[PDB]
Amino acid sequence: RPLSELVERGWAAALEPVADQVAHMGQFLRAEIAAGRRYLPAGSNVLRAFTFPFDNVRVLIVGQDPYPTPGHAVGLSFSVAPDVRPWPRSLANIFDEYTADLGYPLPSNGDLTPWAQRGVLLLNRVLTVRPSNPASHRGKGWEAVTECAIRALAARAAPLVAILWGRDASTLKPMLAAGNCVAIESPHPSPLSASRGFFGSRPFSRANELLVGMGAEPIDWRLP
Ligand SMILES: O=c1cc[nH]c(=O)[nH]1
Ligand SMILES: [Cl-]
Repeated sequence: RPLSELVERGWAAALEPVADQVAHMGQFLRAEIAAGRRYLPAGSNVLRAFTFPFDNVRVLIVGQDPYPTPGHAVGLSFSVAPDVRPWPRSLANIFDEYTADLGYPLPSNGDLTPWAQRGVLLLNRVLTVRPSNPASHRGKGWEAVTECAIRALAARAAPLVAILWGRDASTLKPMLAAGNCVAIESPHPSPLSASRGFFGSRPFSRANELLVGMGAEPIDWRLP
């Protein structure tokens, strides 16, 4: 099916170069299901980050791959449905850095939709995973799709801050080598990496300063 039926029109146009590759991922996922290998998030959420406008992205957050526990991943990186408790460990760590950085109260729930509505792209390098099996779809073809997405954002030459969480930061910095783009990296907020440099990294305020430096508006990070 055309990308216009799956994602927002700006993103469908941006992802043109990889439309074949998306179709290929569709076929891969169907074959996974036929083989009894379920994946997460749900099909209809795989491309959810791309359903918010391409032209409005001011901050890109890039994680690794989706939550591996059924019931967590929703297609916006790090987000969960509002009724999910406990929060997954990465999100609880995100939220503690949020309060330390911004001084806002702990959020009421784990739903990051407000960020997505305000120009934050909640991306993962790999857009699917098998239950209970982190990184199990690494190297299966998403990387070309997400590379196109990152490079197409950069190519707009609009103010853009990328927050790179975890191992793929190095790989990714060159994709953001363009005017009006800044990439900032840290270790990932996951259980055993967060205390190796995610905590104390102050990404929210930093992104805002960098945006304002460039003449852009800051993100209102405040969650209900
Ligand atoms: O979306 C998610 C969830 C956990 N870890 C990630 O890297 N991204
Ligand atoms: Cl986690």
